[PDB]
Amino acid sequence: VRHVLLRQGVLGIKVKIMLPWDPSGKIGPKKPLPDHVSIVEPKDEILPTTPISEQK
Amino acid sequence: TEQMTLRGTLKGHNGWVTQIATTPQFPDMILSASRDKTIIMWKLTRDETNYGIPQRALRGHSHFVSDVVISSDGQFALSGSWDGTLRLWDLTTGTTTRRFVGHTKDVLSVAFSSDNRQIVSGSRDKTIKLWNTLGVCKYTVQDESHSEWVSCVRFSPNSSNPIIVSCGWDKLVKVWNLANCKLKTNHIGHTGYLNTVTVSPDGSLCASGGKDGQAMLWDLNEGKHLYTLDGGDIINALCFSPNRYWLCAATGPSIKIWDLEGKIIVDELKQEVISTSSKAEPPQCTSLAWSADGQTLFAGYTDNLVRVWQVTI
Repeated sequence: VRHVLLRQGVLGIKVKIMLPWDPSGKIGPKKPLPDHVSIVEPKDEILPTTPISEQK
Repeated sequence: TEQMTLRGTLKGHNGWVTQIATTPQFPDMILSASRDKTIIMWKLTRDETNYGIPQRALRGHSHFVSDVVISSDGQFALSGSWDGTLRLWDLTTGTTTRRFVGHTKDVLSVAFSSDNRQIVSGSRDKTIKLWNTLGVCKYTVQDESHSEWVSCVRFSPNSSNPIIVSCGWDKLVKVWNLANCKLKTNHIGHTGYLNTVTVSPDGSLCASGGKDGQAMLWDLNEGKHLYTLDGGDIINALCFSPNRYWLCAATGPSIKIWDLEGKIIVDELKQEVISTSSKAEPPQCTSLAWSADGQTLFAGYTDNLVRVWQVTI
């Protein structure tokens, strides 16, 4: 909030800004999402399995 | 002919039976674990009005007790629990000797060696680890380990050599030899995650099962895939017989007792058939263990009961 003068009265300035970091770092604001708290979802899914014995 | 009669049923739990084991030193004891966060030591009367009474109840856990195993003397007892710790009991009044500190997640499987000097653990850490009886870490396995949760580990009876089984949810069975702590082999097989594995009393076999519910047979020392059998929907626990070459497979509505020579199903154990609907009309059977007599076997269910059976000729 900052007041600024002119020759006729005062004018009010206000600025509101939203911080974007969610992946990582600084870390400054925390990693979860704010308003709708999202489910961070990785993916892997493969199989090629068949029976065999492999000696080590 | 060798067939099965329904012996009786025990009562004394508020949580699902997770495991049961029995020492051959005292077959007149029997030990149990459950998700009421206590392991119950029983007093077996052979009267058919009941079939046993709880003698004492060992207490002190903040989450489920997954697996339990007896000592070779029957004077100690050990537990693995989903609070990330283990306890070493003195099965005469209570009074834990030692609690084993160090895991970041659940301890699912646990087993107690023949010489009573080596104790292992399977964890959702994705680490097999070895434990001195003093309660400190002889070794930790973090290289060539499972890439998913460790389902069950076993100590193998052998001529003298050190071999231990390991199986995880990465659909593989790893066999480990101590004093190099290397992969003896990798066995590939089973679609879907592995629940259980168990070793023959002679020790040259590994009967494995899982989500697949198929019973594949492996050779410990030959390293060969013998064969596969259709064991039903899912098999959660397995246990060989001590006095036969049978194999007893725990499926949901029934227990399937299999003769191995030749390969055939002997009978299917059915419990009470009480009218209920529709998703699991009877409770699933989840654990099972033979008595050392080999006449009687026991079962763990999710209705908080242990059903008994007996072989009749």
